[PDB]
Amino acid sequence: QDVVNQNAQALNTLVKQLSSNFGAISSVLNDILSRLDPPEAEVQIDRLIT
Amino acid sequence: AYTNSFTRGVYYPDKVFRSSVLHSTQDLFLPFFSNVTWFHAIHDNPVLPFNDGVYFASTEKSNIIRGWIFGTTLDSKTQSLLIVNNATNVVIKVCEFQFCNDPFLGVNCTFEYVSFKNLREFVFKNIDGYFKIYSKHTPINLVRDLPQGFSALEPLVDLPIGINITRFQTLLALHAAYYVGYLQPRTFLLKYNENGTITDAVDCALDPLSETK
Amino acid sequence: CTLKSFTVEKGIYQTSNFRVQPTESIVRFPNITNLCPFGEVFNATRFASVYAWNRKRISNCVADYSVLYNSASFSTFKCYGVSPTKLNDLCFTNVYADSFVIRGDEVRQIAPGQTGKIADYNYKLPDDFTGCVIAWNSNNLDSKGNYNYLYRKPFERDIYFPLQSYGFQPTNVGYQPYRVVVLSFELLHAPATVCGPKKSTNLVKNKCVNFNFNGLTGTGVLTESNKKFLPFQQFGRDIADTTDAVRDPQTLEILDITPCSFGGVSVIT
Repeated sequence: QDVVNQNAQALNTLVKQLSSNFGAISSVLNDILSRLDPPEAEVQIDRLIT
Repeated sequence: AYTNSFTRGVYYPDKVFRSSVLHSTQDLFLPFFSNVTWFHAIHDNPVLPFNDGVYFASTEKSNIIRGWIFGTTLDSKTQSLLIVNNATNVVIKVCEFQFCNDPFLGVNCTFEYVSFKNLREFVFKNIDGYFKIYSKHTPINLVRDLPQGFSALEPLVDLPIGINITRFQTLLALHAAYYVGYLQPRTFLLKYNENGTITDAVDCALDPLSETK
Repeated sequence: CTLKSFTVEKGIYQTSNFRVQPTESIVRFPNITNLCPFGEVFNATRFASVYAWNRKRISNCVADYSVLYNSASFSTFKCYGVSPTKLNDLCFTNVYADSFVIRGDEVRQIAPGQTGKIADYNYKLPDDFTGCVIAWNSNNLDSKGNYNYLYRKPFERDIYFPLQSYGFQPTNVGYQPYRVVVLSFELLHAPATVCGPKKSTNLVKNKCVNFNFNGLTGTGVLTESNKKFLPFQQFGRDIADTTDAVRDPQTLEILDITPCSFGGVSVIT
């Protein structure tokens, strides 16, 4: 039971990470991709990718 | 006076469904087991504070309570909010009215709006000019106090008024139990059921076992 | 190509990813047709002061950002949070227009995070603000000896005193009157009350498409669902913040969502 729970916990935190800013103006990639011209989307998406 | 808000006043935080999930939040709420100033409206309505969202409440069979004068000074020098329910609808204003000394109804200014057993929980909070009024019209059975049992609260209203509102005053049909809790930034762990209704909420600023929860 | 070889020994070698392409685009919106009163916002006969700037809220209409985008009569057009070209397609929760006249030497103070005698006491700007400000001089509209303009948390109207009037003379350059207008755009996850000139479109189901429900983007198999949305509920979600049903804004109904099948491609040889 502990093995299974550890793996599920790891997966869940990994997927939850997707909703974090890490310093971006958003965590929904398409918004930055649908809000900013490339000269700044470059910076934002770069932060998110890192 | 003072009375013990057993588990009252859990409202649906935002407009997003969920199901079968224990989703924690951090929003304005009424802490568990607090003191709500049970007011004797037998045969009163003094000026009360509107600090950061007044959980109101009442329990009245005939809605003697029909007025809600919110603001900073309530003197027509600043825009003074006003709420009235006249036998069919909800009535909202902003205009500067020079009221009398005692807010009661017998038994520049730019915005207007129109639209015991009766448990009617509330919450009256303000965020970024979006005045809010949640609600629930509910059949219950108690005249003494705010009983046990648990029931959530929907939203009803939002308004972008942006009024500097500091205190307020209920206004009755002066010819009854009605309370005033108060709210502050707690953090709940509210639980959803299969149909999508909040069946059980858990504060954790309260006590250790709640923080372990 | 992926093994960097010419001889592939017997095995099973993952090579790529098969992700079904989306079939088409589907755009739904509330059928509303009001025009936001951008005329008075920009053709006001008398603009407010820097301490008494007006804040009039617009809602429940459509806004053509191109007909204001082409405006060369204005001196500046700088949009911080978003690319102003995409405004015509972006649509969001609310707007807030703030008009007032300033001197030419203050237009730099209006920026997210900037300071100055104007940017701090009488007009603070938000730090996380998303939107932009427009401006233009008014040498032939305000200055005649125009001294009826005074100056003293963001957007607080704090209506020897600091009262002081601006000395405006039509013969001035940096000392000229400058009309300014700023907009605020709060991109909350909420039913949008205003949307740009985007025409609603039909809906198709059981097929990888590109759904856009009021701005909610993503691709999936829009199948009908029996999730009992209580009438105050707009979106759905799941264990880990994944949209899992929506409400068609043009006509109420609750339909599921599932991202259509992908999965790596393995090659046996």
